[PDB]
Amino acid sequence: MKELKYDVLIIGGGFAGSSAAYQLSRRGLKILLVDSKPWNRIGDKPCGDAVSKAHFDKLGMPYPKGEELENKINGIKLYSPDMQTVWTVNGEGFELNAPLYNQRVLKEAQDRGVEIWDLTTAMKPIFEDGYVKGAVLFNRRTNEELTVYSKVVVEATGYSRSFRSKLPPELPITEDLDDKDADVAYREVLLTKEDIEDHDYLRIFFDQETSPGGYWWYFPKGKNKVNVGLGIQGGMGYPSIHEYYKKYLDKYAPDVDKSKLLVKGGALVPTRRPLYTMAWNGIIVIGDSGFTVNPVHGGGKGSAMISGYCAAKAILSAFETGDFSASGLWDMNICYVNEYGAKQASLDIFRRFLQKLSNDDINYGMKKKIIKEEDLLEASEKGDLHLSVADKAMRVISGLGRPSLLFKLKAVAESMKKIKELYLNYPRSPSSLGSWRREVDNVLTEFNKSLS
Ligand SMILES: Cc1cc2c(cc1C)N(C[C@H](O)[C@H](O)[C@H](O)COP(=O)(O)OP(=O)(O)OC[C@H]1O[C@@H](n3cnc4c(N)ncnc43)[C@H](O)[C@@H]1O)c1[nH]c(=O)[nH]c(=O)c1N2
Repeated sequence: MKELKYDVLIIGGGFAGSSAAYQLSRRGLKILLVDSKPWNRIGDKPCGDAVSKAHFDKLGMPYPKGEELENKINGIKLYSPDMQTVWTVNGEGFELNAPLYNQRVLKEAQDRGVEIWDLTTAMKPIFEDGYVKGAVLFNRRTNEELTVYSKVVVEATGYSRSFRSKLPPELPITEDLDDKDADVAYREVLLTKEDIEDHDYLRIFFDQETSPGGYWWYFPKGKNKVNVGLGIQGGMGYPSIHEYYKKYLDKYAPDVDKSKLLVKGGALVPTRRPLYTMAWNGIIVIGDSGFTVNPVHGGGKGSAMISGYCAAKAILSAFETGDFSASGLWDMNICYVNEYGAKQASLDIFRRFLQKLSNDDINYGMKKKIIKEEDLLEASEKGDLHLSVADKAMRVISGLGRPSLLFKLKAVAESMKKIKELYLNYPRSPSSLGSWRREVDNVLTEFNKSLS
């Protein structure tokens, strides 16, 4: 067959893949990006389309303008199980036309020198001499089966992880996803009969009965258009998520017009720490495939762009030394952990706590205000549950007369602090990965026992 040689091969054109191609362009590298979907359908994976504005500023990513921005978000309303307590969290964000913005990032990168092939599926990985040296692509637009050699393969195939799962199991980069370390989510976009009250505010509904292990959401894309859905923890035995959706839709969205359904669908969402290593010999993994999603609120489009940013930095550093080994691309792990990875690991522990709280615990926790707004987003933006804040919350929990998991809040905050420092002390060399990984597991396996 035909053989082509590129510097970098990016597999997947979503938020992770496109951001990687954007940050890498115009810097002396021959780059190729592929995606199984047609160009007009790239990035149409079922999503809440809600991304913080801060992610666009930090990474130097272009703001979503025009049709790419459906609605401006100024805050989030958090609802208690009994609907009696409603917390208000402020912060600027964007309700996106995800495919429209994702395609502009691609098009701009294409104008900067990056070659893009749509309707192209990475089938077989090229693994020779213990290194990832490219992939066998199938462009069904031209019905060609091309063999593309590359120094570094960027894996951004989404949650499906279709490429890196075909690599040898001896590679640490082939770490799989445990069923309980992920959530299944489903969403629909409908038009509303009445105008949406506070359409600049996202609504998030907490309920372990209507959405066990996750939550319901109500994301206005306009004055009369809303993204409504839910998410539940997988590997627990729960019935189909569509049953939960169909049963409790009217409770969280009675104003929707069910005859004006625009889109519908769902997908798997990783809710854990990132891959222990997101880079190995001739390969970097980013996005859902590298488990980049915030374990608490399930937002992984912002962190995907972060992983792509760190992928670009690591690759440029690799070519700067002529080293495409794991030790050469190791800045990918260092960059991402400091940027978002260390936060994930901490929230990974906090997630396991929140998923095991009853509705009575959540109702009590919100009404009695165990934590204020000043400390809440301080936890979901930095991953830090300060020991001073945990003490102030425990003094409130001490006024509870019934047995509850809430009484272990201080122990949780200490475990989060421990695993936080453990991730900030990420192994400098791949030779220390094995030892560090087993230490992390010991923290997690111990914490899982402490919740019983
Ligand atoms: C229902 C629901 C709701 C939400 C969310 C998820 C879900 C399922 N998320 C998470 C968010 O959708 C997700 O984490 C990001 O899109 C991750 O970006 P990726 O590009 O890695 O994924 P994505 O899945 O978009 O990337 C995969 C891409 O690669 C392509 N591909 C796959 N295999 C391939 C192969 N072998 N060869 C070539 N191409 C291949 C696919 O076709 C696709 O285009 C979210 N996030 C957030 O921050 N805010 C939110 O509000 C939500 N809400």
